[PDB]
Amino acid sequence: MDNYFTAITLLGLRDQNLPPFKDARLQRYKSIKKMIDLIETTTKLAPPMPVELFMLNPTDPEWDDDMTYPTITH
Amino acid sequence: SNIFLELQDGDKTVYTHTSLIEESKQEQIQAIYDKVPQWTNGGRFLGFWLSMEAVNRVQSVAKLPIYYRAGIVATSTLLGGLVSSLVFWKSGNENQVAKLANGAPVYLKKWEVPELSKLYFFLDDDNNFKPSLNHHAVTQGRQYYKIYQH
Repeated sequence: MDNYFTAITLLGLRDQNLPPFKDARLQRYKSIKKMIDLIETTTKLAPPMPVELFMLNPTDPEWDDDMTYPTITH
Repeated sequence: SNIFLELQDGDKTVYTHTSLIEESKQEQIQAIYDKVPQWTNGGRFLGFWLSMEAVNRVQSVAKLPIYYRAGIVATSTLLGGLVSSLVFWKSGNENQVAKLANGAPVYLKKWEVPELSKLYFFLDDDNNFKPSLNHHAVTQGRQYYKIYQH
């Protein structure tokens, strides 16, 4: 059950209540099936950005020192 | 060979370290600093011998309190070592180390002098894993003062 908040929002559970009978209720679940595939596809079209923006490259030879943490044994 | 040298560059007093000199000349410099105690201790003996011969055989110092006689031998002992150390350097050795340091980089202040054995280095994969001072954390460079000439 991924895209939980998206599915709950598409079903209208943020503003109304589902029909109390299983027939119309279970049809409403299957009705957002197309929209989930659309919203899933939209979120996979993001353009890339430099990875060296908020994260130093961990494979840089500078970090081969393998330095430890100096501590005080209080 | 971990020795800090103080060289006279005209009016400036420059400084360097023996690790910045090739190993062929570090041995000649270390050999000179190894003969200083041989001249210092040897001079202390003469200062102790000649003083003991004077406070005993000369019947003008012998007729004195022992505390005055012992002070002369004590003073002449370390004074004989300080003099022999000066004769050692001033003769040809203080100038020989200056000539042996020819070609070595010097610095205006002693605090700026690096020890080559204490520097950080890495094995450069791009250069057959040779040791390199230009590691991936270096920004500008070393930029010493000048090359010593004597």
